[PDB]
Amino acid sequence: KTIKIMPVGDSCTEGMGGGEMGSYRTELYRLLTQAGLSIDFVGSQRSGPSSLPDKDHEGHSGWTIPQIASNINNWLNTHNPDVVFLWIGGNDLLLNGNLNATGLSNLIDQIFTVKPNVTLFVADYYPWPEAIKQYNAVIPGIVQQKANAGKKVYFVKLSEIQFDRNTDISWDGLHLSEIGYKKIANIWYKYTIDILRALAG
Amino acid sequence: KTIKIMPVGDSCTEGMGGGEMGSYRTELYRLLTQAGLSIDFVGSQRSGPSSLPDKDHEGHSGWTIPQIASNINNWLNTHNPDVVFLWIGGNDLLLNGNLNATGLSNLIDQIFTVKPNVTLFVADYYPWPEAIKQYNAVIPGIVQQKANAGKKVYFVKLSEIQFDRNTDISWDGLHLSEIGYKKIANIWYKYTIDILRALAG
Ligand SMILES: [Ca+2]
Ligand SMILES: [Ca+2]
Repeated sequence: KTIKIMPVGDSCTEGMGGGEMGSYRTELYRLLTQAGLSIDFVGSQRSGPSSLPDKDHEGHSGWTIPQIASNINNWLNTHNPDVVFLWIGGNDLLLNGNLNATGLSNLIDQIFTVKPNVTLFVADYYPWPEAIKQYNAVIPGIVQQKANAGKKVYFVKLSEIQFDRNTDISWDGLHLSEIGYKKIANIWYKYTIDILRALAG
Repeated sequence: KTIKIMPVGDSCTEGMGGGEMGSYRTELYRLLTQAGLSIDFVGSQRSGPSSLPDKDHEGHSGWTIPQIASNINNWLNTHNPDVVFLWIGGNDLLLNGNLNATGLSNLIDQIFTVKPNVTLFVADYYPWPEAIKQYNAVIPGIVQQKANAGKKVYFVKLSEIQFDRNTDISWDGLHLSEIGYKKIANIWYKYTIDILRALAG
């Protein structure tokens, strides 16, 4: 079965930094395809290097949780994904001075309200800037609460990256380099492959 | 008549910096629509803020003249634009150490070979980094040579921007801010509106 996956997020999903606006999608598409899966990335945005065959996504540079929440019902209905890769909330902290634990929790609930049968992955951030660790701390507990209730939501610990600022951060000093995005892609793979293979089988 | 316009370029067209990957397209779409024109931006990329109704383009962050040349025949045939807004070559200088006057000249010729009836606008750059001025210098003469021969190619002097590094450059120190992109949009408008109104009428 072809699996429709909607990458939803901020500039880390749209792909600012290195990698020609492919984010982790370039390498992850490779890994999932090599694993024998048929993947359709879905979303209305389109960006990436020439090498990425499927450049569709819902990554929006600059966006916060409530901005995603304001539009995601439409995106879900338009694209009807089987799986959502959600990576969001850094801008709530860094742009809005909000640790938005409640917003994230509510957004997860909202996604399942609109698409009850979807499988949802929720990521934390690589540890840069240092301040983001404060937000990373709250995410595993939020996800675990929903999972314990029977929701198909799973945590992707991107913060387990073997982080090296001299290789993994782009020329802009904030966003990931191509190498950093490859490391991130490998962590998505680690945390998603077994569930994806089950959905495909 | 609806005018199909294909924005072709590098990160300055894709929209790195400020403005949520809308580049000059956000403000220029407004200005052209306010002027009474029906504009369809065309291209396979899609990015921009929620406010931009038409987010299609062929801006590719990181790309050089030969990379554009390698693919533009396909883009032209796929999208069949009436007008091309070409803004390219900064990366040839800054990434490849090539002042690519010959590449630009050949790319202009190539565009008309594939689409003889197209109208082409060719831009120089805002003067940042300082080094880009060396490339800006060569562009007007290349365009004028082709125009004198009867080609529908026109120079857009983006370098006439009233440049203020404290307002016009984004947090990354290289790409334009939202304000900078608005200034650029106004210069595109200045140099294109009369020709566009004629094409529409
Ligand atoms: Ca797709
Ligand atoms: Ca369009």
